Amino acid sequence: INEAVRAYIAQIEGLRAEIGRLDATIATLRQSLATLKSLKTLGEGKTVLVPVGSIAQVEMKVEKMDKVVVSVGQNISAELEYEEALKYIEDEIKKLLTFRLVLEQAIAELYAKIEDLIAEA
Amino acid sequence: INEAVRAYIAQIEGLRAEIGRLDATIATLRQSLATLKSLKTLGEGKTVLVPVGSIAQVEMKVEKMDKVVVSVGQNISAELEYEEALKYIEDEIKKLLTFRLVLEQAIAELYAKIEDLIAEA
Amino acid sequence: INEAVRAYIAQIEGLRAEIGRLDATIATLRQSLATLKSLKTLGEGKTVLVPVGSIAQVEMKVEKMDKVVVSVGQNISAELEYEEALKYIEDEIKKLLTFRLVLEQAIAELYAKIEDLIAEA
Amino acid sequence: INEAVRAYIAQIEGLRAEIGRLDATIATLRQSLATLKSLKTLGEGKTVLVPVGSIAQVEMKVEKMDKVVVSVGQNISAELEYEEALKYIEDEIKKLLTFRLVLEQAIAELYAKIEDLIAEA
Amino acid sequence: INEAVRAYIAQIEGLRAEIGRLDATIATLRQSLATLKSLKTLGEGKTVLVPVGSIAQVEMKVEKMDKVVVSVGQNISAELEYEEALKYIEDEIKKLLTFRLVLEQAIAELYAKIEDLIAEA
Amino acid sequence: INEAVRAYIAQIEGLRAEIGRLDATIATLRQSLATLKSLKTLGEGKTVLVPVGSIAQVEMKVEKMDKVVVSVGQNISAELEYEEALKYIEDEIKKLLTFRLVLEQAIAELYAKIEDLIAEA
Amino acid sequence: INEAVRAYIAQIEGLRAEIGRLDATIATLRQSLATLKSLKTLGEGKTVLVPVGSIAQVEMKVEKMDKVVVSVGQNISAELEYEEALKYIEDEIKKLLTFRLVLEQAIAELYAKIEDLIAEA
Amino acid sequence: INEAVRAYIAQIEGLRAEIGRLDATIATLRQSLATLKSLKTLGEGKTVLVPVGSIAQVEMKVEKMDKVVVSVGQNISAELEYEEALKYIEDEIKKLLTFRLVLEQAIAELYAKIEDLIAEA
Amino acid sequence: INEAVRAYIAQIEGLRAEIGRLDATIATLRQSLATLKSLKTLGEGKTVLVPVGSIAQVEMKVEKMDKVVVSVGQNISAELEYEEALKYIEDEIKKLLTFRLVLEQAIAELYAKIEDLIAEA
Amino acid sequence: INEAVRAYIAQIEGLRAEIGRLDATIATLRQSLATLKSLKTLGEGKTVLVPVGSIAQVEMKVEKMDKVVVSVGQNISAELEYEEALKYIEDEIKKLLTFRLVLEQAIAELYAKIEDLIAEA
Amino acid sequence: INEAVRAYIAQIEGLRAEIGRLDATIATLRQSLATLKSLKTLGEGKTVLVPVGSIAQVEMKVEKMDKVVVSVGQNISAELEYEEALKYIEDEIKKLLTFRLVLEQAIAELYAKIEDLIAEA
Amino acid sequence: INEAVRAYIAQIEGLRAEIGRLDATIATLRQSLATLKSLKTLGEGKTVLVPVGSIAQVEMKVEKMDKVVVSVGQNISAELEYEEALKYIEDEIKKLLTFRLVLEQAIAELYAKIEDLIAEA
Amino acid sequence: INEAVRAYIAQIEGLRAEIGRLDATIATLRQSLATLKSLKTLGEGKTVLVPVGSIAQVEMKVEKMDKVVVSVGQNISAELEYEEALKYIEDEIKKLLTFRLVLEQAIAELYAKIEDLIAEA
Amino acid sequence: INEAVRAYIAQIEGLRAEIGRLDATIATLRQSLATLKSLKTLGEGKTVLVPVGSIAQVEMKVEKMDKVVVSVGQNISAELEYEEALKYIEDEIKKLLTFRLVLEQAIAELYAKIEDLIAEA
Repeated sequence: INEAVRAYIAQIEGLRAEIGRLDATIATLRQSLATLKSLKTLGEGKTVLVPVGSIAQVEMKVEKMDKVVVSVGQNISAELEYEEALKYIEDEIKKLLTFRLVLEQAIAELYAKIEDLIAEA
Repeated sequence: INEAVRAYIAQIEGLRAEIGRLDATIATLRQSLATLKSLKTLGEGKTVLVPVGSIAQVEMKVEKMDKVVVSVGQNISAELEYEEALKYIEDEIKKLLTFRLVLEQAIAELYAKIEDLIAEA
Repeated sequence: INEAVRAYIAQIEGLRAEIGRLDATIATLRQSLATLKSLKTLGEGKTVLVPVGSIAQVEMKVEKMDKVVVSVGQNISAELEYEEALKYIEDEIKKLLTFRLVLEQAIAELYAKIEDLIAEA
Repeated sequence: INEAVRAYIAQIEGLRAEIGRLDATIATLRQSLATLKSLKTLGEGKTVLVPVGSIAQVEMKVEKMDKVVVSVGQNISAELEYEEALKYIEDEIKKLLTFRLVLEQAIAELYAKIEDLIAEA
Repeated sequence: INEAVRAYIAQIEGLRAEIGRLDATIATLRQSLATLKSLKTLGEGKTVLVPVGSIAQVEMKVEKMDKVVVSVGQNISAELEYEEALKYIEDEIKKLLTFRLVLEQAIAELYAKIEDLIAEA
Repeated sequence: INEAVRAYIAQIEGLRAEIGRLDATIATLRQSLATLKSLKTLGEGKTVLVPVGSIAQVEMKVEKMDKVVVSVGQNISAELEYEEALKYIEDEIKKLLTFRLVLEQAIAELYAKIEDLIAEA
Repeated sequence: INEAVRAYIAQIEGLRAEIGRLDATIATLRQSLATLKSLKTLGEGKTVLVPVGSIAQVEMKVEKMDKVVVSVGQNISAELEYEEALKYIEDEIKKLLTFRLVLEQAIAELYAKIEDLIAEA
Repeated sequence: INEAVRAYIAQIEGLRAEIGRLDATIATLRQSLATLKSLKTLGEGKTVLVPVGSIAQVEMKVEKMDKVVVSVGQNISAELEYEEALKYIEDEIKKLLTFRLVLEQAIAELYAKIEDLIAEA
Repeated sequence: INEAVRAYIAQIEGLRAEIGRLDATIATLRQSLATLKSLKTLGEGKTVLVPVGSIAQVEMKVEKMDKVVVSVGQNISAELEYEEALKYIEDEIKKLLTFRLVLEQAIAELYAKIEDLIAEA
Repeated sequence: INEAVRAYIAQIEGLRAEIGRLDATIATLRQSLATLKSLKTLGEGKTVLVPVGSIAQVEMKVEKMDKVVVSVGQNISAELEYEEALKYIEDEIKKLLTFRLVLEQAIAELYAKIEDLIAEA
Repeated sequence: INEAVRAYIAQIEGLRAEIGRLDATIATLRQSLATLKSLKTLGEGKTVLVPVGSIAQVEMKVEKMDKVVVSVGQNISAELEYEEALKYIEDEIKKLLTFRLVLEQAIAELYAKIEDLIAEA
Repeated sequence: INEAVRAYIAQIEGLRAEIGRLDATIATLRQSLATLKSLKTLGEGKTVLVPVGSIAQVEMKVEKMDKVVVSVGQNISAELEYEEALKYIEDEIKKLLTFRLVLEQAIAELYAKIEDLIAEA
Repeated sequence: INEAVRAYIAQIEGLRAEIGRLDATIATLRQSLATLKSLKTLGEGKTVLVPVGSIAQVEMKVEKMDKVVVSVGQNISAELEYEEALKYIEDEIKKLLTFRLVLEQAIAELYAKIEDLIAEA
Repeated sequence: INEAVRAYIAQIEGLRAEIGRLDATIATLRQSLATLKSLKTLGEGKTVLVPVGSIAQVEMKVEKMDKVVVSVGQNISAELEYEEALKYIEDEIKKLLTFRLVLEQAIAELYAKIEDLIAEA
């Protein structure tokens, strides 16, 4: 009664939090998009500091503007074209947008169930 | 009464999760610590594939085996000696362990408050 | 008596840790499932780096887009349809979600028992 | 009184569990060691079923008898000779053994402090 | 009916987002806490890169270890003791914790109103 | 439819908010642009109050009017000539304006879709 | 027809811009609210720098913890109790919130008009 | 054909609004500058009401007729001579006048492009 | 011919400036609206500082909470009911909104005539 | 050739408009001067209608013959002697007239530049 | 030679001043227009204060919403219908706008003569 | 030499024009004074048209022979005794005559400065 | 005496290792439990790879959806129902939980004896 | 002195336990391999009593008399000939026996070190 509606509210909140995390992930992917574009603007041999995880940054030059390895998923690095792999990243972004739309549909379904429980008089 | 002990248990679990995140951060710092040491095992000029943030990796070489930049806090860069700044990271880890002990004392305090509300009977 | 209350606390803590491990397992299975999907985005013959457990990665090529072996559990293997295996993974994920709901019910039951012990005055 | 001694006991327990995790990690490294050796026993082109992380497996042929990527640490995979980098893994194992000896010395120091507190009477 | 409950749910979501923003602000204050502590660990004269807003960083040294200017609110260049002003920052954090408790009470009030509207049958 | 038109309105408002955040970022970059130019107006050895991130400020001196570090993207430090990297920031702003024009074209596309749905009589 | 839809678009956009301006105004009022509270945290006699509009800040001691002048509106001032006038600020904030609710009602009315025009077929 | 014409018109309008905002900023600088000079006409220790952001005003006194803070930019307030900061603000005003001349040249270039479209016949 | 189109552009700019002045007048009327509201919130007898137009303010109290004089226009005074005359102020604001719509129509007419002169060739 | 002459004419016209605005401001100051004079001719308690900004007027009694507040500039207030601050307003008028004479000298120098452009034949 | 230049300057100045006076006249006629329209919104019998030249106002009511005096040239009025004569006043405003455009053409001719005298050399 | 003489001439002519405008204002107040006398000659309900600014005139009737409002200055009105305020405006005219005599003294002083320049031989 | 303390510590560590082994046994029972459950989900006839104990696997098909053989140990089993033997496994798991609680009691007893030996002063 | 000798003895005991674990592994391989031989003695279609880890056994017909899946190491599978994988496991056993002989050499070398410590008299 009250309990199922509160459960639906907690479900909607978890969906909202996962949508926010997903959008932060998409924004991180677009940051990596801009980063790879910025690398392609830069030329070879230029002194570059790159992080070591934490706030230490070690120094490198540039030598690898041809095309870049990337994970297919979770474990991988295969040297694909940065254009092609970057398009694949955008395809992943579009998949996550579709997933976000499915989650929004789930939010609408939960609100519809709460509406039905209200309409049960 | 019920509410006070409920808030006590909620604070205990919140501090527990914060201690877990703290120790995960400590383990991350120690992974970066060993990563810097493994950088010191290598030599200059060696071709190394390193990530771009997200899961693509680009190619670097070594030229910075003397001293590495790091933040004072949150914003900063400071080219300090890897030994002294490394020990400074270790000291930060020690201070986080001290703060963890303080939080464990606070959990003992909340349990003592629960014991006091018991002893009111 | 009060050590039994602390035992209830430790039970709720261990159930919360089980919730965290279970949710991490579910998220790991979803990451591996999206990894399988990302494999299905690729085609045969394409060179792919894959790890050996530890951080050495050997190079493979794809010839396994037909249908994929998977365990029943802990010892097993059986070649099934990747869509059917997708369904099987999603089903076991939903089973673990239901199990997590049962765990949260047990946590609420333990809190209700603590509240009854408070109400024993 | 009882407090610092019990704290020393808890420290000894945590160090014992960390030594166990360390040796389990070393055993995992040796499993990967023997796995890479058994890969070197095989020749190129051999049809081999390999996992996807989680419990599904995919099929590959062999093309990795020259040199394998390996981490500096936590983010990295640098293409090195399997021989020298594998000996470097063994050297890191020896470093972990040295650290294990230091931890066992620390445990002996903790019991020495306990028995000093005994001898204070 | 459906409308007032939907409005209450939108209110609870806006409160949740504002609590998340407030807690991110508190975390930023604790980052500033750690930053000031890290500054006080540093000594005068040592070269330091500080950001310029955007990702450029310009170079300085330390001469500000006596006591630090801060804002009273929104406008102010008030020079206070870094200890005393840092205690004032912690006092602000405690005020925001109290404010978060008031907001959580408001969330419980909105849930109680939804419960009442359900109980009107 | 009605739902498609409301989805169009939501997408147009999301693009409008993206345009607002984008132009705010552009204005922030131009503020940092003028800030770097104002640093170039000053001389070396000059005592200046500089922030600590949050609202406290510390005291700097000037020694580094030659050329300033900057990120390539998202993680980087790279000491480039302030004029050349400054023009690079300007070109990034130009690309953001181009992307803004693309988003304006997309708003015109959604408006044309609304026009088509009207034209379906 | 198309014109009426475009006019509804421009109206909903202008109302959304009014919502944004009103929310920025309310946020500015709450910043001034916390600023007044922060002034009440201090004491008389303390040396304080305060701005002159632009970035110049001149120095003062405190003598305004008794009761403060505040505008009636647009041209006015009158010395009132900081508590009661602070409450009055909160009351005008709530009136603007009610006004914003009326604005969102008008937006929903405009979308209802859009849906009516679609249902005219 | 006429899209670029309306784009020219919109750019001229945006530059006109930019000139308006810029001259309003310059006039604001002059108002605060004359306010500072009016403070310099006054002597120390004089009781003065000054605002809190919002239109409440707190009471101050004068002791700061020696040298006043000023920004490098966007984050800064460095205590400099009011005469030299005066002249610096005047120089920045002259820079904004030069930029205004450049914008008016750009408007003339847009009408020259209109003349080009005329001459295409 | 081309002079006429340039004159049309100057007319559109003068109309835009008149729209800006008109909206400033409307905002002035809304500030006077809120000021009269704030007057009606205050009671009789309370000492209130009101300006002399320019820089100085003089002191008054409230005794006019019944019905308020206002001009018909430019010369007039007529004591009418503050709510009814305030509604009349809102009515004149609506008249200015209608006039603003007429001006927007005229700008569309001028751009249409420009594009017709284009379409002549 | 023609352009600098036309720009000088435009600058002379803009300075002439500034002269007109300045003298209108000075005349407004003298109107406020005579207004405060006529207030000082009156006595306390006198029933007086005074405006609300816009054309409506509200009723006041007089209690402000002691001495009158005055702003420093754009934000400020301070109670000064009405005679002394009124003399200060007169001094500000003298400053504005001095600045007007400086502008007239500048216009004469602009025509001298025009005469130089003539004399370059 | 230079006398023609000074004559052109004084003519452009006097024409600019008469343009400003004519625009003030047009704005005055529009204010009286809005005043008469506001009288038309009022009804007969309503008590109305009207000025006596100087800023005393005397009281009347409305009886004259049917016909109003007007004069054609420069001397003496006579009474016709209010709204047709109001249209006649608006047409006189349009003819003054035409005359103003003739004066603007004359100013352009004066600068053309300036350019001709420059082009003589 | 003759420069300051011509400046004296310009000053004297500006003061003469201001004396002329002052005497025009005096005659204006006297004609309004005689208009008030004409109001006192008439009786109630009499209908003679009144100027409404422009050539348009509306019809009054008389009900305001008790005592009449009058401005204090620039924004004001207040119902005073028409005879008392009549004498007061007359005394303001007398003070304007006094200031006119002061200006005539200043012109005599300027001619005395001219005589000093004669006497500098 | 202190040998006995070290013996107590070794006993506590052996009990902890036994708890770890027993909990690993329980987790093994749960993994094989859910494995047999997922075997019960699968149907007959499906080709299934199953191990030989050690490294290699052999291929089977399902015909065992009736019920399950089991023994206490090692000589002569008996086929009982899979749900009934499932409950039997769960009962033995509960027995191991009880035994684990007994071991935890024994660890508390050993620490209590250590604390008593400390308390023998 | 004798302590490092006792440490050598503990090392020899750990090596002896490793020898025992290694021989247990080799015996396990031989037992599973003889179980594979017993499988090869059977034929297809025969129901087979197979241990399934825990005390549950299932039944199976044979279809796996062609070539057998087997891991490379820890993760892998490879359908190879049972004679070929037989010889493969045999050669791995030979490698383990070789490593055992190396460990026996290490034990003899440690005893030789202890003999050297005897010889240091």
